[PDB]
Amino acid sequence: VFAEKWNENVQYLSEDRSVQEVLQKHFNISKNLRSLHMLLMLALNRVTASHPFMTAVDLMEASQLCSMDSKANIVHGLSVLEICLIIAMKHLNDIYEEEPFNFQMVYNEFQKFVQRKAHSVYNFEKPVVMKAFEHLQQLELIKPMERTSGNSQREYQLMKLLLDNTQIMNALQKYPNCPTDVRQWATSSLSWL
Amino acid sequence: HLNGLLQINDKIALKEITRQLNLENVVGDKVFGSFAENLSG
Amino acid sequence: RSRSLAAQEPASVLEEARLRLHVSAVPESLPCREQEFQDIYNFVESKLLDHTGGCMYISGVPGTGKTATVHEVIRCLQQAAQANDVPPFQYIEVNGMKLTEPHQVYVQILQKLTGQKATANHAAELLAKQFCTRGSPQETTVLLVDELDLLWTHKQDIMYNLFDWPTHKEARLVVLAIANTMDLPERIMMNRVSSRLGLTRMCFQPYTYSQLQQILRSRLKHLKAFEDDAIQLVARKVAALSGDARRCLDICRRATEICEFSQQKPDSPGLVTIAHSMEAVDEMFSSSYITAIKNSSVLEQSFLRAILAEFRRSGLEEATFQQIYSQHVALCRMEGLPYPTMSETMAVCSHLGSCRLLLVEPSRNDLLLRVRLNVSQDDVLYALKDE
Amino acid sequence: PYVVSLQAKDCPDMKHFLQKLISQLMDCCVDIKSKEEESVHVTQKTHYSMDSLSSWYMTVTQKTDPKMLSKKRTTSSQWQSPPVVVILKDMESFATKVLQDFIIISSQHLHEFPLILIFGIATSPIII
Amino acid sequence: MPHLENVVLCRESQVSILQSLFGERHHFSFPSIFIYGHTASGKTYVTQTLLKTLELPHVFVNCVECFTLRLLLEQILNKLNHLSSSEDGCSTEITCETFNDFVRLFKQVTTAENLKDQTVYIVLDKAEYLRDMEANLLPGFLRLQELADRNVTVLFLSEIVWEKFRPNTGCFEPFVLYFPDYSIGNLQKILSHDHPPEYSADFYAAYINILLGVFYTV
Repeated sequence: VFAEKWNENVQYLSEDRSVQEVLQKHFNISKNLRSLHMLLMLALNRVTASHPFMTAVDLMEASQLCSMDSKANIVHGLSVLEICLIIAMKHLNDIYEEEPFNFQMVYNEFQKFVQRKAHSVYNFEKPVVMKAFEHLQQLELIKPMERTSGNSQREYQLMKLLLDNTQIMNALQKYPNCPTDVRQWATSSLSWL
Repeated sequence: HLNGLLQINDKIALKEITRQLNLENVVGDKVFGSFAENLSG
Repeated sequence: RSRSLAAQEPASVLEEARLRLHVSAVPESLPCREQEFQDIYNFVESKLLDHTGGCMYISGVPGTGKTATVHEVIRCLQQAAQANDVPPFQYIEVNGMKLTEPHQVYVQILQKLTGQKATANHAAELLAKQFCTRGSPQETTVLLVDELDLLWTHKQDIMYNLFDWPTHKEARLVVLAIANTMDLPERIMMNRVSSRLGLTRMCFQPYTYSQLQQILRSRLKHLKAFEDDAIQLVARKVAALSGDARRCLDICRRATEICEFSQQKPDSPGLVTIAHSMEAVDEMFSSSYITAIKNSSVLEQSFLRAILAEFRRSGLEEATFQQIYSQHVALCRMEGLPYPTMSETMAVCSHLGSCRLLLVEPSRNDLLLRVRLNVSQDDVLYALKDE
Repeated sequence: PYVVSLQAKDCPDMKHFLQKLISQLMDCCVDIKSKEEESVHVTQKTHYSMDSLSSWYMTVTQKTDPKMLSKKRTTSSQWQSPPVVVILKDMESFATKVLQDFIIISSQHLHEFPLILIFGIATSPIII
Repeated sequence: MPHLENVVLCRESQVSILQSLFGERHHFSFPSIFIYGHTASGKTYVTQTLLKTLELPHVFVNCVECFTLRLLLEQILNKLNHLSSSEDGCSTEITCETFNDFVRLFKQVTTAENLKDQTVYIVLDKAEYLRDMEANLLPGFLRLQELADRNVTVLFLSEIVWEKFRPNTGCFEPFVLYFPDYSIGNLQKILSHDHPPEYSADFYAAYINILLGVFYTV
């Protein structure tokens, strides 16, 4: 008796405005049978001791978690130091058309944003800059041209970026707690001192 | 049952081939000699 | 009768043709070569009666009869030795690929003659002092070596010392150096190897058009199952490719298998039709590129289309991965799909990277991926507009 | 009483670096005329990793004293339990990549391997 | 309970995911589960507690302590014979170095009644230094289910993202799980749970809020 309702419930979900959209999305990316294996076992994990039948809800949530932008969600769990760094090299890429640059150039603009601001406690010191940039080394967000010098110190790096000029702008409205004096600096092309 | 993903050279493949037939040895593997007469009316 | 299926006797005609066409079930060798078999016959015969030693180096692609014509040279000399005509000889065989290290050749030689086995040094020293032994008779042995490029070392102490052995007093070694092209002694090998050898290199030319139709006729002397129009058609394509003796009978075996697919009908045809000869060419030389774009999806065909669009206004076949992502959204939005995410960019690349249809370094520089098309840029345009 | 001494001119690599640490723990123990005596040793290989120093520290606290360990590791050698203390007198010239591999192993294995580090900076601890 | 949920109060959507993949002893799973996080400490502390609670056969090895493939495959068997059966195997060592013999000797150990129809977990700590050696040990764990034919689930706790260790000829595509980031509303409660007995609850939590607003930006 339970075997007849199993094959019949799939037919009711095969013709649906939301189920057919998930099938055609994965078929265009990879039509291989292996790409569909993860779309059938993830929905079975949700079915526990309180799911007598199936629906179009347990199959849509299992296809989104395996297709999100894995290169844009890693910036949500950060502070403000490393967030301002990845935007600093983004502004330098617009004026330096494809050419390497070291880290000491980022320090030149660090003391430039401190102006046009009232005297408060937001100002830092100096060793915090190298500590905030080193956190991106273990995350593999920068890549050398071809050689990593062994005798290189905290001035000679000639690193670049491993992102793009598209997902960096769309990851600002979804970031939790965005200051007003920081978001305006990222959208503009640095027109003030 | 062979798999090319495990084997990376050629000297190792001459010894692991006897682990599936087991027609002249035991759990032990015979001399290191590279196979020369692989049995071939 | 020990085995349950001890070779079922072919009661039909198509099942019997495979016995006379098999590369192993050969009654003799490949004919249509009497001007070359007689030349090497008088050469080996003059060495046994003289009790001396010489060298021999032929040439040709691996598929002109170097493994079948050399067997008849031994089968004819063994018959005269039993009738008190030629002195007896010893049968020695050794291949160049059966040994991993190129210095282990001294083990197969000592084991074939006697029974003592040592190594590449313990044995290699006993064979040097045995050939120069004064006061010991030997026999007119034959040395058959194959694939000489694998025995090449840095010191060149494998091919040089091998040719100096039969150039002594009591030395009856007949070296049959088998290789590929003839310019090897003047390319890979240096001066010492080519000097002590000689200019006795008679190459073997591939079979002609009139010779391929005769060898296949000898195998099908009493096999009434193939028309005369299909035999000359199969031997015609192989004769224009390279004249290989192995690329002719393999196509005929495919003709014996495509005809059995139509024998499932109640009717039992006799000779082959004209459709079996046309299908024996496309299936023999199949293409692994025209079927990749036809059986593709939607995102796969759109990703390869933007590659040619960027290699038109630039003139360079090398680009980056950040530039190809910009124009990829333009072709995806026009047809009616949202913008592609960044995480799936390596997913669609791993599919084409697994089959290695796009030469690119592994996941080390995601934004500096070198695009290298495995095929040309004009053949992908004709195979795309067919849909 | 166990003192391990090493510097930068020894072995600046991965395999030979840990090899010198094995001989240091064996020389500082045979200098006490207690139960052990002369025993010629030939290093010819005995594979080792992180359990070679952990198993040796557990066996040395059992055969030396005639059953004197209390409960939950305390009062091993009369007073307190002897820790594994090393000195780094010449570490600024040593390879920085090797100094970041031997510290991340004893972090999670500290409950069964008391390690004590002594730094000897010849300038200022700011460069650390 | 004391160290599975009280450490991070933002795992309510991850407990039902790992427990669903476990099931029973005779239940299987993917041969490789890649889970990358941040700080390389949040996903490690929760692993040592969740596995020590349900009492399941599991080991812990590291790829940074050993730079050769001979020592990596040796430490796995050293921590397996002690729990392979109900009794010890007389403390016997294993002498091997060939990578092809690893799948042969592992089947003989997983033959007893303790590891016959049970799920074996292989946690690879710090899985971001495997690209320094050879490019052949990466797809070995992705296709271990087909070769070994045993209920073995290899876990990964690396800092690098998944789309960085792609081989030249491709490999199996498993499931990429991403733990949620440290929320601002949940980090305040986990830093005040470990209160000393010298104070209380409301009196001690007030000294944490005054330090979170000044240390969140740094």
